[PDB]
This record gives sequence, C-alpha cells and structure tokens, in this order.
Amino acid sequence: GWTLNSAGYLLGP
Amino acid sequence: ELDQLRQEAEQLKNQIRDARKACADATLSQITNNIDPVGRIQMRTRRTLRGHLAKIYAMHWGTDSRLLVSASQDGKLIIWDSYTTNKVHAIPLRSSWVMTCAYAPSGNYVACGGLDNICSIYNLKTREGNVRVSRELAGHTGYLSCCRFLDDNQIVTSSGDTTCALWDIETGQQTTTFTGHTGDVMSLSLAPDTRLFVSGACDASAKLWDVREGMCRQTFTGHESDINAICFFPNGNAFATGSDDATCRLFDLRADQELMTYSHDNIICGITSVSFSKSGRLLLAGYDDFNCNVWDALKADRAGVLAGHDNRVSCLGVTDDGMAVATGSWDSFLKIWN
Amino acid sequence: QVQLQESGGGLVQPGGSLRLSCAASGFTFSNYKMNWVRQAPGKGLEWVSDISQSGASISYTGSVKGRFTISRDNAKNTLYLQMNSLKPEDTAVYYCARCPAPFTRDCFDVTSTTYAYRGQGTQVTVSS
Amino acid sequence: QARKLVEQLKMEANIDRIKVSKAAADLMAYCEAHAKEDPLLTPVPASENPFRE
Amino acid sequence: HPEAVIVPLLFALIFLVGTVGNTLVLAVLLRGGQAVSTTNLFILNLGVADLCFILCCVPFQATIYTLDGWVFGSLLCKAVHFLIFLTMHASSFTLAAVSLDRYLAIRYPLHSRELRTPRNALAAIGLIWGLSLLFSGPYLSYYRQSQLANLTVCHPAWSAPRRRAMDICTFVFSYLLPVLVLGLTYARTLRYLWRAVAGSGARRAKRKVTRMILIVAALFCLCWMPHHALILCVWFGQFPLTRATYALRILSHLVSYANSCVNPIVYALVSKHFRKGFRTIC
Amino acid sequence: TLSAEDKAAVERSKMIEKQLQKDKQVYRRTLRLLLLGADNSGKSTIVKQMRIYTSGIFETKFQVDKVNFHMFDVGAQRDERRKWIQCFNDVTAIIFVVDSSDYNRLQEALNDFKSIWNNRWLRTISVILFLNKQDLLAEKVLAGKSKIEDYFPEFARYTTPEDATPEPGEDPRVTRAKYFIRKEFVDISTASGDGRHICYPHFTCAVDTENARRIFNDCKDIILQMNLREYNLV
Ligand SMILES: CC(C)CCC[C@@H](C)[C@H]1CC[C@H]2[C@@H]3CC=C4C[C@@H](O)CC[C@]4(C)[C@H]3CC[C@]12C
Ligand SMILES: CC(C)CCC[C@@H](C)[C@H]1CC[C@H]2[C@@H]3CC=C4C[C@@H](O)CC[C@]4(C)[C@H]3CC[C@]12C
Repeated sequence: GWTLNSAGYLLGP
Repeated sequence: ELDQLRQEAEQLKNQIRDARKACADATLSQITNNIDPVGRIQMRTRRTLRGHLAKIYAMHWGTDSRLLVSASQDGKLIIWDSYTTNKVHAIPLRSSWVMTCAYAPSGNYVACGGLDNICSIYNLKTREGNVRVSRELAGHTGYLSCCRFLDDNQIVTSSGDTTCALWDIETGQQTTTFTGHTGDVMSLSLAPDTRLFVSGACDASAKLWDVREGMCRQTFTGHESDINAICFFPNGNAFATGSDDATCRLFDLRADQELMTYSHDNIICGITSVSFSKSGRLLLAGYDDFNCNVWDALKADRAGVLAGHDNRVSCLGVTDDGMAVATGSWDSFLKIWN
Repeated sequence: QVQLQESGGGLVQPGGSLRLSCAASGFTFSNYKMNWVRQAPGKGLEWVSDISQSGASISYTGSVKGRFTISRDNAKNTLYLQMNSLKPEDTAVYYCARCPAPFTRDCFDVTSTTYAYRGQGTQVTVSS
Repeated sequence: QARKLVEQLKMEANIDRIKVSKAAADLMAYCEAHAKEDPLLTPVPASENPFRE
Repeated sequence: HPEAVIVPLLFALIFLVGTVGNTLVLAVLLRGGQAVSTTNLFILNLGVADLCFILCCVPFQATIYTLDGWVFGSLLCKAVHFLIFLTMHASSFTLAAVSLDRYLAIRYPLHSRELRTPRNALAAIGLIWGLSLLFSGPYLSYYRQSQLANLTVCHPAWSAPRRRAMDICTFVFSYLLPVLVLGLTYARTLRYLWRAVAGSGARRAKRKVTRMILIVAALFCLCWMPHHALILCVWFGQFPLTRATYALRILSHLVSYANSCVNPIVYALVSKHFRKGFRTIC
Repeated sequence: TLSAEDKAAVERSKMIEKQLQKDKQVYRRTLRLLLLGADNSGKSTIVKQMRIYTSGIFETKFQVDKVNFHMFDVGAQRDERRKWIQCFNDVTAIIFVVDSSDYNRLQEALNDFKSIWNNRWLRTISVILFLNKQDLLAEKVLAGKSKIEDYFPEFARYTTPEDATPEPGEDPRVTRAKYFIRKEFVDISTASGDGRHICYPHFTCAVDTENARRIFNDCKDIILQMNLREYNLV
C-alpha cells in the first residue's frame, strides 16, 4: 500500500 | 610442675569469673528500657575527597577539627582541608605498605608505619616549608597496626609481635614495652587523661595498661574472633570493641564485665572500625557489607545506616567537636557525613 | 573465653582403636569450621583432618585416609574422632583447632606454634 | 612459663569492682547530660554548620 | 488487516526496546562509580549515539509511514534528518574504534598500556564526531519541505545526479569502509587468539570470545546490508511500486533499527560482570 | 571575591594535584607481585637470579621488555599471615614457591595453597605456582628409597596421561611423579574460583634464567584475562 507521502519520500520528486 | 600451675590458673580464673558474676545484678537493657529512643537518624555525604591511587587504610582527625590525614597503599600520606576540600600536604613514604597513621595534637608531626616494621615520624612545620622525615623508630619484629601520640616527645605504637611499645621521640630509643598478649595487637585507644590505654589482640581479648607503670592493669574477654578496632568512651570509664563475629561489645572499666552487646541476624560480616560521638549516645561501626551502622549505645538498636561506599570500609573517625564524620574505604575515596 | 578441652588419649597397643572427644565452650560451635592437628615428639605441627560447620566437605591428610574418621554433633557441641588401626608412628599430641573467622571457607594459621584458638591437646601413645 | 601467667591472674583477681547497675546509671547520666551539645544526635542549622553547601 | 495496524505496533515495540536498553546501559555507565575508562567511554559514546539515532529516526519515520503528510515545521524537516545520518556515522565509527581498541588490547596487552589513556579515548571520540559532522553536513540541504498533490511533504528535493552521487558517497563512507575495517580487525584478532604457539576454561573462554566476535560481525554486516541494497536497486534497477516492495522496505527499516536496538544488548548486558552494576544502583 | 590566603591555598592544592597526576603515570605502569613460600623452598636463589636485570618486606625491582616489575617478599613476620595478607589484595600476581623434593612438607604446602585460593579477599588475584628443586625430586625418585604412595595413596592408582609431552630423554617415572604433583595442585585449584583467576604451574630448578621470562608471559596472560572482563567478551 504505497502512499504519496512514502513513494515521494523514497523516490524523490 | 606445669600440671599444678594449670589447675592453679584455672581456679584463679574461675574465682575471677565468680567475682565478676556476683556483681551482675541487672543488665543494662533492664536499666535503660524506659529511655526514649533516638529515632531515625539520616546523614548525607557532605564532601567527597578524591585523589588517592591505592586503597585508603588509615585516617585520623586533628585537634582543630578542620584538617584530616589519610594513608594510601601506594606510599602516600595526604593531609586535606575539610572546609575547603583542598589538599594541604602530600608526603611520599619509603614503604608503600602503610597500615596506620597518627596526627600529633599540636599539629607539628605526623606518624605512620606498616609492614616495614619502622615507625616514620615526619615534621610538618619546617624552616623551608618542605616536609621531611624527622625520625625513623626501629626495633620491632612485627608489622605496625596502630600508633597514637601522647605528647610532642612520646608515642605509643602497637606491633604484630603481640607486644606494644612507648617510644621517646626526642631520644629515639624505646622508652618502655608492654608484653602479655598472645596475638597481634590490632588497635589502640588513649584515655582522655593520657595515662591508661586499651589494646586488643588477635585472641578475642583486650588489655588495659597504664602508661606510667608498664604493667597490665586489667584484662577483658568475651569475643569469639579477633578484635580489629577499639574506641574509648568520652567519659573514660568504658570502651567498645569490634571483632569479626559481627558483634560489638561495650565493656566498662569499673565493673570488669560485659555491659552491652550489639548484633543482628542480618549481619554476618566483619567489623573494621568503631567510634563514639561527643555525647556517647551513638556508636558508629564500619562493616564488611560496604556500609556502616550507627547503633544506640544505651538501647543496642540500629539508629542509622550509612551507605555509598563501593568497597570494604577501612576507617571511620569522628571529629573532636562532633560536627562531621570521616569515612574511608578501599575505593580510594573519603566521605564526610553530617 | 574460647575453651577447647580434649580427652580420650592414653597409651594403647598397635592395631587398636580410640575415640578422641573435643568439647567447646564460649562460642557458637555450629558456625565455626573445626579441625584436628597432630604434633609429633621432636617434630613440627602436622594437620590431620578438618570438617566444616554443617558436617560435609570433610577432608583428611594423605597419611590418615581410611583409618581416622571425624564427626561433629552440634546438639551437644562436641567433636568426635574415631581412630582405627593405629600404627606405632602415630604416638603424638592431638590438638582440636577452630577456624579463626566464621562463615568462611578458609582458616589461616591453624598450624601455628602459638595459635590461640586451640586446646592443650591429648597424648596418644602406641606401643607395647 | 606459666608462673608469669598465674602471677598476672592473682594480681588481676584482687580488683575493687563495683556493681554493674551503678556503672550503667553513671553512663546513662553522662549520656543524657551532654545530649544538648552533640551535633550528631541534635542537628544544628546550616547557618552555623561549617560543612554546608 | 495485515500491514495496516501492525506497522506502528512494531515501530513502538522496537522503539521501547531500544530506549529501555540504552537507558539501562547509560544508568550503569554513568552512575555506580568508576565511569572514566577507555572501554567505558567507548561504550558510553556508542550507547549515546544509538539512543540519539533511535530517538531521531523511529518516531519521525513512523509518522511519515503512518500519516499522509508532514505535520512538523520547516526546521524539523532539515534538522532531524541530518541528526539521523550524523548518529549513524558516529555509531559506525565508534564500533570501528571499539574493534581497533580490542585489537590493540589483545595483541599487545602490555606494550599498549601507555597509549590506552582516557585522553586518547576522548580525542578519538572527538575525531569521530568531527568526521561524522563533516560527512553529514550536506544532509542539511539534502531533505527539504515541499508540496505534492495538495499535501505538505518533506522529501529529498535534490537533482538526480547530485542525489545519486551523495548516496554513493554515503554508502562508501558509512557501510563499505567500516565493514572492511571490522572484518580485517576481527580476522587478525581471531588469528592471533587461535595461534599454534591449558585447561578447559581457557578453551571455553576462547570459544565464547570467538562466538561473540562472529555474532557482532554478522550483525553489523547484515543490519545495514538490505538498506543499501534497496538503494542500489532503486538507483540501478526497475524497483516497481507494489505491496511486496512496500513490505520489503518496511522489513529493511525494521532490521536497520534492530541494529541500534540490539547493540546495547550484545555489547553491555551479555556478560555477568557488567550486570553486577545493578547491585549498586538499587 | 576571595582573599589572598584562599587563592594561595587553591594554587598549592592545584600544584599538589599536578604532582599526584604526574606520580600516577609512573605508579600505573609498574606491576606489583607478591612472592610467597615456606622455608627450604629456594626463594633466595630465585631472587638472586632475578636481580641480574628486621626490614619487614624485601622489594626487588626488575625491568623486562621495558615493563617494570616490583616483587615483594615477606621478611621478619612471625609466620602469621591471617591479618596482613589483606594488604596485598590489589597485587598483580602471587608467585607461590613449593619445594617438590620434600614429601613431608608437600601436604603442608597444599594447606598453604588451598587457603590462599579460597581466601575471601584473594578471589581476583592469579597465582603462579613454581615447583622448585626438580633435580632433587628426580634423583630421589630414581634412588628408589622414597615411595610417594606412602604419603599419597591415590598415587598408587595414578598413571601417565596420554597427552604427556615431556622433554626428550626424560625418565617416565620422574615425569609421572612431576605430573602427579602438578595434578594435585590443579585439582586443589579447580575446586573453586568460578573462572575469576587461573593458576599457572611451572617446573623450575633454581639454576635456570628463563623462569624470569615465564612469569612475564604469565603476567601478560593475566592482563589479557583482565581485557576479557573489560570488553564483556566472556
Ligand atoms: C557489501 C559487500 C561488498 C561485502 C563483501 C564481504 C567482504 C568485504 C568481507 C566479508 C568477510 C571477509 C573475509 C573474512 C576472512 C579474511 C581472512 C584474511 O586472511 C583476508 C581477508 C578475509 C578473506 C576477509 C576479506 C573480506 C571479506 C570477504
Ligand atoms: C568474519 C569471519 C568470517 C572471519 C573468519 C576468521 C577466521 C580466519 C577465523 C575465525 C574463527 C577461527 C576458527 C575457530 C576454531 C579453530 C579450531 C582449531 O582446531 C583450528 C583452527 C580454527 C578452525 C579457527 C580457524 C580460523 C578461524 C576460522
């Protein structure tokens, strides 16, 4: 369950 | 001829025991049972003196109740200022195995000794300001266990050869000797009149001697193990002894019989030092359980417990004015309680 | 006072048996380790046997193993030593020694010449 | 030699001993008479304590 | 529902474990007596670094992976993220220094008695902290607070080549070099201990020392390996965004926190000599 | 803020503290050993060999591999080690010498060893055993006029261990005797201790010098043991 706060934190912008 | 000497000695000691028992009409617990207890007494570590490299073995207070002396097993005597925590003096010793130290009442000389069989007296007030060896009294065949000053030219020493001695500082020769013990003398205690002194040996026995006569004035027994430290009562008619049987025994000089006993089931460790307060109501005793116990001298009750040491307590002392209590253990640290 | 009275000695024939008794007075017998030491005429002090407070961990010297047996009774505070198959080299003075420090597993100076916590000793002669 | 020992015993046997109750009462009186000036049994205020903070 | 309410539970569990371990270690190291010693100072620095790393990395990352947005200020996005890497580099260098000190004390038990002083230990700790600060410097600007799809986020808003170079540099300086140093030092120590050159007690002690060394080596080698492996897979592979990948990321974070959670366990409260400090604090 | 006497006393205390810190560096770099042993053991020969590098205690200082060792030997004490033995609770090692040639004292030596190993204040000190006078024991057991089983019955059932590695050209009987004498002390030592201190038996003949090296190595091992208690590795 990926979220915009986790995927963006991990992969960047 | 020894066969009759043995029975003569045994009948004499039986007569002495009967004469001592005939005077025992009432125990001290039956006389002070109506006295109100002292309650709970709690003391805190006022100051902590650090700087020693080896374990601290000896300590003695001065007449001014301000300076203190301590002996370390590295071969160092340190004179501290109790009010300012500063180090006043530091004297290196010839032999590192020092087991006792003494402070002169005038504050000019300091005696020490130990496994070197030589009592070294150092002068504090020199023309150059540096501490030097004033004298080295030799002649004993055993290790020195305790030493106390009578005056500026007389010193009472106790050695491990079952005998005590009194030396003249001005002359350097042994003034007199005290023989009769069957074990190593472990501690000394001077009376306020500086004419009588008690000494306990490693035979569960102690003897009170006169300074001006040199003969055994009195003998006390009752312990089950070797006596390690003795302290005189402030009035001069009693004295408390501590042994390795985890029991203190307070005797009196006039009745010649065991007057008070201090023991507990939870204490199975040896005793290292004993001391009284100014009033004589509290009896401080250092044990091998890393703590010290203050008992009520009139009720034999545990009045207080002082803890904070990490090793075996080696020495305990009370000032002349009774303001603070110095404690020294094998942790190379000194503690001030009040 | 620490009193240790020994009894049961005397003169006997080789190969016999004896029972030495040690009576203690002036201390708690059940809290001190006890031992039996021997002093030969013209020789020094030689430790023979020892027993702890409870009654276990009994030990003997190599010269007495299998012949001597030591026990203790705390109800009467007594130390018994039964000696079987006596030899003519066992004629000596037996001493009943006590451990100097209680609640310990080590007793120093039990064989000293001028030790204080010992009795007078009893003479045991083994001859015709 | 046991002669010195028996002589010391005979000398120590003749001592003018008193009753233990009298010595106990004297010690109790000495302890209760100096209870006021004992800084260990009766704590003093910090204003007159030289070992204060 | 798995992976829905158990993630914060495990986070709180490992946080509590790490905190109680660090506190139980620091209480014995600071209080009790005789707190000045090279080994004691090294263990104290390690414990403080691990405690700070936990306190600065577990709650913030847990809130990030729990909530959908950054609920902290602008200064809380660039400061604590730096503290995390600072503390991890400090812990790595402290473990390296501990291994080197063990080698010095075992190889030369007598010839290294004048170099093992508290002054040298404090100097080494200061150098470790300085190197960690110099390596964690760029982390003040590495993470920045931005906005994404109408929510305030705290993300590494840097360029791709610069971010990749920084990741490679921190992987080389925080994982490769310390692992190599620990491996070489432990290999030399165990070869010196098991040299050819009595009693079963000495053999049991040698076996216990070897087991402890192998355990701590494997722990340090396997605790930070999956994190850097995932970083390299992101920077060089496909790395699809699925549920299995999220589970792997959560497991990597858990096993990375387990390092700081169990370091006080196998280093301080594993021997019967240290636990005796509980007899003086009560 | 303060008077002149106060700052003068503070400066004097600071100077005393600096002197103590300077002396601590020399004190902490010297290893202190305690030499013990009864009469007819050969301590005089050992000390007169080691000195090649009413007093109470005799002190012998020697430097081996830039390490200073100060050995203290008992002097005029009246054979009573019950009280003053506690003063040596912080020594590095206790070198105990035993004469293995005199059987009538061997058991007595055991009574001197066990009490030291089970001492309440000597639980953290290592003991290095030196079985002196091996040539006398060898010639005595080769003469055949002295039987060890007359004093130790278990010696009648003792055999040479399988892992025995004696010197080339040594009689097996003297080797078995030496190994039995060593195993006696080993069994006495291993009865307690709980791994806090280890006993190091050695066979010396009072005519060799390498013993002065052995102790050194042993001391190193002792320090190693201390290290094993510092890093919590055991
Ligand atoms: C992230 C990756 C690169 C880690 C790789 C593990 C390597 C670097 C580590 C793990 C265990 C280590 C080995 C352990 C045994 C010693 C024996 C010594 O005589 C030479 C080095 C050597 C052989 C080490 C070489 C490096 C080593 C192989
Ligand atoms: C981090 C790890 C992988 C590094 C490996 C270090 C190697 C060189 C060390 C670590 C433990 C050691 C082993 C421990 C057990 C002994 C038993 C002995 O009878 C022969 C040598 C032997 C078998 C040692 C060989 C070398 C050894 C394997």
